[PDB]
Order: sequence, then C-alpha cells, then structure tokens
Amino acid sequence: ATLRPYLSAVRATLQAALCLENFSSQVVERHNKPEVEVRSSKELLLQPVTISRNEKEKVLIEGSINSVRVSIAVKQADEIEKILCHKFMRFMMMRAENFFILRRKPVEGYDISFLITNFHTEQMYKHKLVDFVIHFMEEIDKEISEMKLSVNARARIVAEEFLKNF
Amino acid sequence: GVVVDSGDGVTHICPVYEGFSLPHLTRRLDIAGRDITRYLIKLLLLRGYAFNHSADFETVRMIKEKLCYVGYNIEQEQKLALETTVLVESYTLPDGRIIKVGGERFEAPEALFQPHLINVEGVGVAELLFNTIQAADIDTRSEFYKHIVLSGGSTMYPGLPSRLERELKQLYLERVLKGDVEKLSKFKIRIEDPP
Amino acid sequence: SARFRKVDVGEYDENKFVDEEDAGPDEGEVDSCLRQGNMTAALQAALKNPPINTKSQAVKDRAGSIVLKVLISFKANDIEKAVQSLDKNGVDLLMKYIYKGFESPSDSSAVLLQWHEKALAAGGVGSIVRVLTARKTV
Amino acid sequence: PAYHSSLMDPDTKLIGNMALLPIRSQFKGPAPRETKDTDIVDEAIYYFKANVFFKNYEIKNEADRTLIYITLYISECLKKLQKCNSKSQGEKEMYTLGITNFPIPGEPGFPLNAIYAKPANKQEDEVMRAYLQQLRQETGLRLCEKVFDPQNDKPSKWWTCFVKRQFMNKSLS
Amino acid sequence: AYHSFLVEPISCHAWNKDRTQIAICPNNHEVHIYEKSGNKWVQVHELKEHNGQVTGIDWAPDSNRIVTCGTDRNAYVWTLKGRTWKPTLVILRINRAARCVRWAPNEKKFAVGSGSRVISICYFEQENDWWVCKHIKKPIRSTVLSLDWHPNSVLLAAGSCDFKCRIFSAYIKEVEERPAPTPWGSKMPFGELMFESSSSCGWVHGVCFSANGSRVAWVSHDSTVCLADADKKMAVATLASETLPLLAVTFITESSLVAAGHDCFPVLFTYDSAAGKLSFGGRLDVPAGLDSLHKNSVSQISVLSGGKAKCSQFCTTGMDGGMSIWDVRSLESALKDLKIV
Amino acid sequence: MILLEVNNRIIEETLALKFENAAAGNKPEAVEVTFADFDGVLYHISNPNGDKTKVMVSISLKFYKELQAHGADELLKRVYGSYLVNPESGYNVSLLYDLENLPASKDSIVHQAGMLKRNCFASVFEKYFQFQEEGKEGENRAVIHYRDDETMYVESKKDRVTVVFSTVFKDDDDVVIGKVFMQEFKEGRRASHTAPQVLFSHREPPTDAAVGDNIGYITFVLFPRHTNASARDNTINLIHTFRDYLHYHIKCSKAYIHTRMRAKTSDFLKVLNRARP
Amino acid sequence: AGRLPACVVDCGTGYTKLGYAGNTEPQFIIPSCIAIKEMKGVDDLDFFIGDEAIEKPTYATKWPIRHGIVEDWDLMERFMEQVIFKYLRAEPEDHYFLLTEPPLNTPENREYTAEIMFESFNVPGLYIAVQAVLALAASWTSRQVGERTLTGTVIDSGDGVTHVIPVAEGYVIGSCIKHIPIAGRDITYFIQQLLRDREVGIPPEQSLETAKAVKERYSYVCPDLVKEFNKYDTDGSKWIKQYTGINAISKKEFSIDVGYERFLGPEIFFHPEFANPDFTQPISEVVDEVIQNCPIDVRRPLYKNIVLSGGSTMFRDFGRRLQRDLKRTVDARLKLSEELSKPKPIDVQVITHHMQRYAVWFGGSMLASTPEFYQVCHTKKDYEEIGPSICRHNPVFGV
Ligand SMILES: COc1ccc(N2C(=O)CS[C@H]2c2cccc(Br)c2)c(OC)c1
Repeated sequence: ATLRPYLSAVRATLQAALCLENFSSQVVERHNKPEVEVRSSKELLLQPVTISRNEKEKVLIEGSINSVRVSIAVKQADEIEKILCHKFMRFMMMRAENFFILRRKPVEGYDISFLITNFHTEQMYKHKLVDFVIHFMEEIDKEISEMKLSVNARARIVAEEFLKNF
Repeated sequence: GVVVDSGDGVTHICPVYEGFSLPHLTRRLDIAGRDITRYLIKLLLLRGYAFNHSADFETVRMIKEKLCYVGYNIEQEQKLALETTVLVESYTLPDGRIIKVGGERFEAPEALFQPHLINVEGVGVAELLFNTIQAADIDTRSEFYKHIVLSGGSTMYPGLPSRLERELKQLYLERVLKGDVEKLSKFKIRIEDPP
Repeated sequence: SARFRKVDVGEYDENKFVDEEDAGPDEGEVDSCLRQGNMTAALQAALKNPPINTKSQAVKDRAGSIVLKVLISFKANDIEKAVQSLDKNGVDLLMKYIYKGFESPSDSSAVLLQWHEKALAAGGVGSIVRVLTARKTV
Repeated sequence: PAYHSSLMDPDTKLIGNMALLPIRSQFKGPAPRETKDTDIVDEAIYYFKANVFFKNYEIKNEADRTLIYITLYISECLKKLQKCNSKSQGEKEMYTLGITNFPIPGEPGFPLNAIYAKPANKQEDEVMRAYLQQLRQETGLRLCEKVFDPQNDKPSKWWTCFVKRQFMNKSLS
Repeated sequence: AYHSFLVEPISCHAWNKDRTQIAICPNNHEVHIYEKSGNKWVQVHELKEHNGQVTGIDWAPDSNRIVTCGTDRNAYVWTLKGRTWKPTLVILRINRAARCVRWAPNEKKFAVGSGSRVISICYFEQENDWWVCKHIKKPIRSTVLSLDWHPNSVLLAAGSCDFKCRIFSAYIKEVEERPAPTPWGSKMPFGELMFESSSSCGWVHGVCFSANGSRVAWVSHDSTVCLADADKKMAVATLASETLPLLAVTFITESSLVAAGHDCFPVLFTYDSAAGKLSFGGRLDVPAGLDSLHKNSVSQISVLSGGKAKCSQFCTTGMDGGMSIWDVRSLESALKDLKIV
Repeated sequence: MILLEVNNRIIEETLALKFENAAAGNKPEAVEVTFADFDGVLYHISNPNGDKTKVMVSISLKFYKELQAHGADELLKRVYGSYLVNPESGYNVSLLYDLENLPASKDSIVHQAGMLKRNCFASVFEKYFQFQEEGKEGENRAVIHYRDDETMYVESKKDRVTVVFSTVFKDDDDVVIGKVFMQEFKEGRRASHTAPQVLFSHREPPTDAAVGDNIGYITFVLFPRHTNASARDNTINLIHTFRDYLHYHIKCSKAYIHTRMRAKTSDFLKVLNRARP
Repeated sequence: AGRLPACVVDCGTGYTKLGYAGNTEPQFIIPSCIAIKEMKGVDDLDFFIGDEAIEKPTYATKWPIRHGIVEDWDLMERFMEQVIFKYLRAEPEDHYFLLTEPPLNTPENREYTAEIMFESFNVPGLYIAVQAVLALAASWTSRQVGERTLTGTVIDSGDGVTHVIPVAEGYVIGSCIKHIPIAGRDITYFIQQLLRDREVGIPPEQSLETAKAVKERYSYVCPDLVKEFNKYDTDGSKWIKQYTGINAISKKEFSIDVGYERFLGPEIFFHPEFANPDFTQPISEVVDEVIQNCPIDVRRPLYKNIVLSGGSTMFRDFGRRLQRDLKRTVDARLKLSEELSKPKPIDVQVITHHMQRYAVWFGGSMLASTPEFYQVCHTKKDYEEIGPSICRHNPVFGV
C-alpha cells in the first residue's frame, strides 16, 4: 500500500548521498578513513536525513565526503518477527567481512546498517548499490515471513506427529 | 633537536645541542622492531592464526611492515575495528593461504605508546620524549620541541608523527600547563618526517 | 599516567573548522489561507521566511510544524498543482521541510511520501542533494 | 629402492657400456667363464619379482645395464611362457625366443637408448649381438626350472601374474 | 570517443604540448604515460618514485616537465633526460596529503593545494640549484581541492572543503616582474586575498579561469555552478542544478562552461554577461547499465585544442578508468538546439 | 527423526557386542563405560570385581527417591527379575548379565536393558493409571523433579488422568519459538480428537511451583483409551519423552532457520557481487 | 567437572568417532556421511547418518567432511542433531563439547561451528581441539614415553590422505605440513589390482571388498622385498593364506590364495612409485623433508618423537620400517658432513602405542576429563557477550 512511495523516496536519497571520492585525512599524517565514522572534521560531514514510512519503519542516511552510513529499521508487528529479524540481522553482520558494505554492529536505534565508502563506489556501479539496498529492504521482509511460516508449518506437523501416536 | 631513532634493534631519544650530543640526556626504550613483530604474532593468534615464532617471524615482519600503522586516537581506532570492516585487509601467505588483518594492524605498534601491552616497564617513546626535553635547560627547550627528527626503519608507521604531536600536546596541557587549555594554542611542536 | 590522554587536544587546535553562525513564518496569514480553501497559498505562505539562521531549536521547530501543518492539510489530487507554483528556491526549501516532517512520524508520513514524490519530479535529485549539503537548515 | 647388481669387479670387461659379466653356460658367446656359484643371470632372476615393480632404476655400474637387460628379457619369457603346457615345451619356446634378435642399443625399438651406448662398430655389433643372445638363452632356460610347478603342465601362477607388469615401464617389445 | 585504460579509476591526467602523449595515475602510486600509435594507445613510460597515491599531474608545455603531487606529502618535478624521466624532490613543507597541482602559464612555478589547509607555490633557485616554496595560508580553513592559475601567472583560483572559491596572488618577485593591473584589483602582493565566494554550502570540487582571466567559475557539491565576473564588480551568478554535483569544469569560450561529474556525463552552461545570468545548455553526452559514455563519475576535464577561448576539443576522464575525447563542433551538429556561448 | 527413540543405543550396542563375543566363544574383554542420557541421567557399564565374564549396567537418577516412592523398585524387579541386583555405589539400579549364562533369544534382555531409564519412570504412571481405573480418587499427586529446575506433576481423577510438566527455556528467545509449538498442541484435537487434550500456561503455574520469564506449564490430559492396559505402555513411551521432544524440536527449528539464512545471505552476496564489473 | 561427562566428537574423512569423555574408546564409530531426499513441512529432519545412510533406497548419500572441496554447513549442522539427540542421547544444554578440526582450519569456520553449537544447540561450553595435537597427547599413554610433551611429528594416515605434521609445544607449524597421496584407499586398489592379475573367480562387484578384507586380515609391512618373495616362494605353505567369500549373486562360495599383496600393499607407503605415477617420494623422505623445513633448534625434538596415528599406521611393523628408513637417510646425510670435514648423531624414534587407531579421539577423551579442560574452554556467557570471535583461539593445555 504505502511501500512503493516509501522505497522510491529512499532510492532518491540514496542516489544523492552516494556521490563521493577518495579523501586523505586532514587530521592524521597518511591516514584515510570513513569521515562519517570518525567524524573529526565537521565540514566533511553532510546533514543526516531520515525517510519514514510509518512510525516504526524508517531509513537513516548519513553522508560524508567519502562514505555513507545507512541504517534501516525493519518491520516487526509481533514477538516472533522481532526475534526472527534479530537473529537474521546478526547472522549477516557476523559475516560482514564477505558482505563488505555491511557494518558489524547496527546504529543505536536500528536493526541493520551499511557503510558504503569511496572504495566501494569506485569498484562498483553505484546505481546498483542503490538498487541492492532497496532490494534488501524488500527481500528481508519477504524472508522474515517465509521463516515465520516455516516455523508454524513445522510447529503443527511436529504436534500432530506426536499427538497422533497415542 | 632530538633524533628519535628506532629500528629493528632498539629505540633511542638522543638529544643534540648546537655542537654534538649530550649523553646525559639521551635515553632508551625497550621496544624496537623485533619487539613489535612478535606482539603482532601473539596478536594474530588470538584471532585464529598460529604462526611459529621461530619459523614465521620473517613472514610476519613483512605483514607488519605492509599493514601496520600507528593509531592516532585509539578509542576511535577501536570503534572502526569493532563496529565496521573498513580496516580489514587480506594478505596472502607464502604457501598460498589467504588470511585477514584488522584491529591487529594498529594494535601491534601501539606497544611503543603502552609498553605494558608487551609486559615491559617504561612510559613509552612519547611520554619518554616529553621527559627528555623537560630535563633540559628551559632556554634550550623551544629549539628541541621545534626540532624532533624521526629516523630508523621502525619510525615509518603511517600516523606516527601525528600521534607524538598529540601525545606531547597532551603531556604539556597537563604536566607543564597544569590543565590550562587557554594557552595550549601557544605550544608549537614540529615533528619532521625526513624522507 | 594514562590520564593525560583522557583529554582531546584536538578540540582547541587553532587549525579547526567552525561555521559563521549568528525568523519564522507568520502563523496568521498561514492558517488564514489554509482555512479558506486556498492551500496553494498557504504553502507559499509557510515557505516564506525560513528560520535558516535562528540558533534556536524551539524556533526552527515552530516553522517546521506550520509547514508540516500546511502539507498534511492537502488533498490527494491537490499537492502536485501547488508544487509547480514554486521557483527552484521554493522547491529546494520544501524538500528541506519534507525531510523534517520525516522525523515526526504521525499517523502524515504517507502523505509526505506523496509530497516528496511531487517535489522530486519538480526539484530533481539535486534538491535533495542541497538538503544534505546545507550547513544552515531548519 | 630397486635392487642393484654387485658383480662389478675392479676389472670387468665391457661390451659397449654394458658390463661383460661372467656366466656359467653351455651356449656359445663372448661371455667369460664363471668360477663362483652364482652369476648375473641368477642375481637377475632372484631380484625380478621385486625390481619389476619399480618405475625408476638408477644405473650405478656398467653392471646394472646387464641386470636391466636380463630383467626386461625375463618379462618377455613370462609373456611367452604364460601360454604353454609343459616344462619340456617351454624348454623349447625359450630356445627360439632366445635366438630371435631383439632390438639392441642404437636401434629403433630398443627402449632406453639414452642409457645404452650403441656398438661403436661392426665388431662390437657382432660381439654384443652374441653376448646378448647368450644371455637370452641361459636366462632363457633357467626361467623354466622355476616357472613350472614340479607337477608339469603347470606355469606357476606366481610368475604368470607379473606378465602384465613392465620394469621401468619399458619393454624389449 | 571513449577508451578504457583500466577498470580502476584514473586519478588525474595531464597531456603534453602536442597532445601526442597523456599521463595518468591508475589509482596507483605511479604515473603512466601513453602515446598514440595509429589508433592504438601504447604505454611508453612508467614514472615510479612516489610512495603514495598520486593526486595531481600537470604538464609544462614548452619546458616539457611533469609535476606530480602524492598523498605521501611530496611533489616531484620530472625532467626527460634524453631517453627516460628523472624526478626531483620538491619539499612543500606540509604534514598532510598533497591534493592537486598546476604549473603556472609561464612554467616558472607550480601551485599545490593540500590537506595542511594551505596552498604551496614553488620555484627553482638556480642560485643553490633547487626548488623552494612559500605558502598561501589564510584564510584557508580546510583541505584544498582544486587550483587554476590566471593567464598572468600571478592570480590563482582555489576551491576548498571550507565551501569557498578564492582568488589569490602567487606573486613571486624572485622569478617574474611586477604584475600589471587586473579587473580583480591592482594590489597584488604574495598571498593577497583578491576574491572569495560568499556561500556556506557544498565543497568546491573544481575552479576555472576564463581565457582572458576576468571570469572565474567553480562547481560545488550543492549541485550548483558559479561564475564571478571581474568586469561587473565581481558579481557572482549561480545555477541550481537538478542533478548530481559536478567535480570538474572549464571554459570552452568566454561565455561557455563545460562540466562533468557524478552524473558521469558532460553538460554545457552559458553565461549571458548582459544579465549576469548562467543557464543550462543541455547534456552533451547523448544516446553496466548506463546511457552515458563514461560508466563511473567524471572527475577531470581539460581543453585539448583551441584553448579556453575557442575550444574545439576537450577531454574527460573518470573513476571508470576511461578517457574520452570530445569534439565541440561534432556535438553542435549532433544537437540542433545546442547553442554554444 | 521426528520422535525421540526411547531405547538407549550405548546400552544395547555394548551388551550385544559382549553377548556376541560370548556366544562365539572368545576370551572376554574388559569393559568400562561412562555415558549419559537426557535429564541428568548417568550410566555405568563395568565388570564387577574385575570379573571380565560379568557385565553390569547401572543407572543413576538424582530423583530416584521420588520414583522409588511410587513403585519403581517393585516394577523394576517384575521386569528384570534375576538380572536385577544390589545397586552399584553411585547409582540407584543395576542389572547384571553372566556372560556364561545367557538366555536363548538375547534379543529381549538387550531390548529391555536399553529401556532401563524408561522403566524407572513407567512405575509412577502405571500407578496413577490404576487409581483412575478403579475410581480411587483424591489420592495425592506424584511430584518428580526430573530436572534440577523442572517438575512433572501426575495425579488421577474420576474420568481423566493428568500429567503436568513445568519446563524452562533458557535463552529468552526459545520462549518465543516455544509458544508457537505449544499453540499447535493446544489445537491438536483438530487432527486427532481421540487424543490427549493439551493445555499451556506461560511464566505462571495453573504449592510454590516457580514462576519465571522462562517457565511454562504444559498439561497433558490422558483419557482411559490411553491410560488402560491395552495402551498404557505406548502412552508412557510418548509422555515421558515429551519435554525432551519439545526442546529437541525448538532446536531443530533454529537449525532450519539457519539453513535458510545461509542461502538467503548467499543470494544477497550474489546480487551484491554483481554490481562489480 | 559435573556429574555428567563432556561429549567428544571427532569428525574425520570417512569416520566420525564420538562418545563421552573419560572412556578409553568411542561409544560410536560411524561413516562420516549423511543421506537425504532431494524443503517444506519438516523434510529437513527426514535424514540419516553413518551406517544407516550408506545405501538408503529413496535417499541421496553425501560425504560433507572432505580433504578436497568446500564444506556444507546445512549438512554438518544436521549430522550433529543426530550425533546428539540420537546416538549420544545427550541433553546438549548440559554437556561441554570437544570438537576437532583439521590442520589449517580457518578461523572463520570455528565461528560457524560455534555459531551452531551455541545458538542452535545451546551447549554451555565448547573447545575446538586440533587433531594432530590430541594425537600427540594420545601417545603419552605409550610405554615408550614417560615424559609428556606436545612437540613432535604426527604422521596421520586414515583412509583419505596422509599428513606428516610437525608440532612445537602444542602448536602446529602449519607452514611445514606435507601431504602424501597414499592412504588406505590406495593400498586397497593396489591389492585389488594385484589380485585381478592372479586370482580367478572373484565377483566383479565384491572385487573391492575381497581386497579391503585381505588388506585388513593379512596385510603387513616387511623389512625387505627380495627376501620376502623368497620366503613365500620357498616355504610357500607357511605364508600363502586362504580367503573364501560368498558370491552375492549365485550365493556360491569362492576361494582364492592370498599371496604377495600381504606385504606388497603396505609397501606402497615406502615406494609410492609402485602404484602412483605422479608421486614417488618415500614416506620416510617426506618426513625427513618436513623436519628439515623446520626451525633447526626444534628438529631433534621432532626426530625423537614421531607419533603414529590413524588406522593406516597399524600395519604390523609400520613404525619399525619407517624408523629404520628415516635413520638410514638422516645418518647417511651426517656421514657426508664428515666426508667434507663429524656432527652429533641424530636420535630418530618412531612411537607406536595401543591407542593409534583412534589416537585423536583418545587424547580428546582424556583431556576433556581433566579439570583443566573446564577452564581453557569457552563458555555460554563468554559467547553472549564477546560472541563467536572467542572460539578462534583455543588455549593448548596438558603439558
Ligand atoms: C567439512 O565440514 C566441516 C567443516 C568444519 C568443521 N569444523 C570446524 O570448522 C570447527 S571444528 C569442525 C566441526 C566438527 C563437528 C561439528 C561442527 Br558444527 C564442526 C568440520 O569438522 C572438521 C567439518
């Protein structure tokens, strides 16, 4: 219902925020670092913005001269989704070294966070990375529902297989 | 000025006035090259890689030499290692196996600034320099601080100079300015990195 | 000894950056045109005189809601029309406000996603870029 | 490693590069006369079952060339002897198979040409052609009073099996 | 007309006098020089000496000397000693990364914006036989991205992360004579601040001086293009773009600007001195997954022939490893409505 | 494997290999084996006195007393007769087997030895099943502490017998998944109405049976058709493996979800890696 | 240590040995395979492991533990569900676990293992041991050593492949490991082939089996080949054994004479060229090499403590042969250092002990019995605060 207008608005912003370049450090002799992370040079940091669907769903984009940090707040109506989302997000973060645009830990208040740097936009079509984050916001909700049905689908088969042997 | 020469052998903070050197002021630190290569090894172990101290030393030297650096703000270099993957770099070993390096890139050299990390007693190169210069005629001070030259294979760590300049600017604001912030702006430290 | 490090000497480093810092629409004319079936006017009403410089949050927050109130009080097939009666300066400001309303989700974040959509066709992706670059926003 | 010969004397005549090792036999040939109990042909037959399994054999003496020759030939007899029915019958098969002229060094067909020297002239070519058939004859019969079971008409399947294996993967055929 | 030299970004490029060779930094710690043979490109030189990533290259046409600035805080002057090039270390006295370099029209000196928040100016002193430099520091409060000398080898435009486009004076009396008046002003002592844009938004990615040097334009990260006319009281005209920020710009005539950037394709702007008003002239790259010639962001554009006065051929390079070459005339025939100047 | 086996494989496979060797006539092997079974059970298999021709199989249950007080000892003898002997120092029950005096068809002594653990429980259920089958109501309830922090409450009534576990899901997570499974159980009568009605209760018991964030009260309700002699044995084989069944399946889910998350993340690692040139 | 003992799982190439700690042998020993149907409903559970899975009709037989190609976690995880809830019948939440890992197992794997053990199964403790090391501990039992240590050359040979592995004080000198293309599988094929060229009437299918049976019933390592063939050809009665199987088809009995292969099989370990064109280096050299590409200062402590491990180290006189060979190589070397001058004799000693077939599982059983084990072992809490990362390092302990 309200999903296309939400993602289309986040796609726009992800395009605006993902224009960056290599930037050596002003603060440290021969160091290069995600300015949106360290944050030791305010002029190099863009304004943080937020796109919100409802009161629970929203994305946080924090730009910088050489890196963006996106934090998504996934959907969760009941307690089974809540733990499913949670185990899932942590599953990926644990493998962040292979999912290189993923940030090991979220950002206080968010279920998951990406950290796209210039070295990424340099080695990958940035219009795609913007696709993939929109494709992620779409696929993580579909997967959380499969899992939710998977659990029930078996919770019942497992109860009938026992209750029927009496 | 003061030549902070450190190689694969040992660290030295030897001051020099107009003519030659003033031995009574030159000091030592028990943390050189070999001492940072090992702490790396002992650091790559806690990560999942077991290298033989007497058989992979040479291979870990290069790893250090290639990915090791001095952190500037350790509290910030930690959030980068823990909260993100930006510091992680791959490295192919001689046999072909491909390992990873991260936090242990900056942690291995941090010994120079916290000797205890490798259980050695001292105050660490930086806090050692500051003392070697206050231990000189106040009227020969301005010169030294204005002239600190780094030499030795173990002084080429990316960000080394920027750390000293921060360490010193720290030791000053406290032990020579008693915490008076409104006068640090007057402290001029020039640490040159002569190629 | 590991005490001298508790202090950030970079704070006072004379070679640091700082902006050159230093007043809100008139409710009346806003609510006046609003309550009169003249929304395309109310929008132009609010968008006039943004608190871009008021060092206060309470103030910037005031204009935020006046605009916030003008956008929500719009019909579906009504936004676009009034979006196109605004110069680039207008659009660019609206888009600025639209990302302010995004921080107060209120049963409103679906209507804004409509505004954003319209203002995006008019202002382009550049009007969003200018919202991220502003060093003096609402 | 593979089994080497130990008959190398501080003065053993040489036909080409192959050691002209003494053997006890009644066939005609340049082969000297042995005074000791065993000869290079025995030594070859004793080591066969082992050597045959080796792909690589280091030539250490002019003596190993011969040992290697005899060995390769032995597998040739087991090829033949595999299909016959009596010690009396084989005693004849090992006569022909021994008279036939198998490719010698220098010739196309004789494997290991990179190891064996070709006769340096018509005389050697005749001597070496003799001191070879002589060995194909003695090593020829001696293989019979072994291969065949005391119960004639029985080629001991304990030799029949090595018929499919080639020493150093080479073959005089 | 595109050509890929690699898939990794081209850091910076600098053609020689003839436009017979091109020098590039393949996101590497070195510079690669390509010559053209027929319609095939052929690497002819590898300039290795830097110990950091090269950030800028500039070729001195008549003297045929190359100057390169790294992240290793150094700068080298490359001289062709017959067959190969020997570098010479130039101490810029900085503690951060060199970010861009430009030789002055007179090839007597080169500028070097940097992270130490200071521009450097160097010149050779045949007295002691080595280079030296003086710094233009105030009022520079951040990293210096782009530089562009004025035709008189004295004024210098500078764009920096502190959101400002500035014109300075690099007047070094020890190598050139007193500067003559300029609409920008008559007082031109070393480091003098002649002009400064009045914006607090967007970083200044690129700055360009007009052919007659009385007009300077710059591109900021707020997706705006700007031009200040020295013959109108330095009154600045601004165009609010509707797409992504530009990272490079150059004049192709006295009233025509061409800028490429994050949209990966070059566009055209035309200044109407009458009303002191800039305007969008349209896209010039008109038809992976992109409909643009370049695949990644275009980060440097230079004039290949016809100077900034009447440009006929300009060239662009980007992070996609590709170097394009455009034809101002061809583009005019491909787009009826393309109204240059 | 949906249901958990009741027979304990190490007991059967250890005996079977010793009887086999005894029959074939080989010189007997020394055997010493320690191992366990669900719910804190510990087993031991050894040669008393070092008599390699004698093989003992003793079981240990911290809650034996509670079982003993309900017919355990009695029933255990009826079932193992002369194989039963004085319990080993450390365990409550012991079975002995002379390797020189084995029956004809060993297959049933081996089968029953593996059912050892199950047999000590069979008592308390068989008991209360009888009460119901006689009408002897009001009888107090058995209270077996099968786990340090868990309890089963059996007790009979006129027309129905009730077993009530009070299990504990460690991980705050498991409580969530758990409720899913229990919901299906409380609705099982829609797939098998001639089955034990089931009930559930979160954090609080339906004495002072602990209340906690991670505690739940599953309450089966057996009916004659399950508690009678015709059924009885089967009903006990299920009902006593329940608690372990539930946790077995709550963990098998989590492992399933993992295989999902694996492939889903492998998908994501594909889209991702295709943005590269 | 509580009332219950720790579970000890040693997943190998073809065989997974498991059981509780303290015991001198594994309660179970099964084929490292799992069979499945190739998931909605509960089909994930519909599988089998070990023996119960080698030929399951409507089922697919996998073998996820291979020295060769990528590991399957979906499978590995299941195979553990049964290893736990069916074979050891152990409530996981109540036992510590000691799993093993091959040499060079990457740190990432451990985190995965641990992601499974702690999040799926909830084990309150875990410790990842390294096979080659436990096998070293397992040799302490040997009455050849009354002096412990974790510094030695572990020559492990199972069915898949053989590894000559050096170890300096509990740590595998990874960069010096050498592999050998000779193991059980090869000795079998070879013996198999030697039978085809001689024996008659062996059921083409049961061909492999008769071989595997000959290998395990009559194979051994001899000191010399000419002398062995001699013995056999002379006193033929004394040596030629006899085998008789049952034709799986015509349900008829077939007889054959087991001959040369008895000693010729295990001989491929010392003359690989006998049945492998590519390889040729005698296992004794490989071991010489490995200790030479090792820290000079720790070579002697590697030559005096070569610990056999693995079913294929069993052939009667394997060590006696290995050690004579090694000693001849090493001694001949130092003999020339004199013919170019006289060093100090090198002490080469190969260790054979009663627990070789399952050395690895033995050592892991013994070590998980000590109290010291419960200390150098990562716990539940430690995991729910520092996470997976911890299981990357496992403190060596014992010495
Ligand atoms: C090839 O499939 C495997 C992948 C990984 C491992 N293991 C590890 O990486 C850590 S210890 C071992 C293992 C052993 C048993 C269960 C589990 Br889960 C993991 C494993 O055991 C050697 C097999």
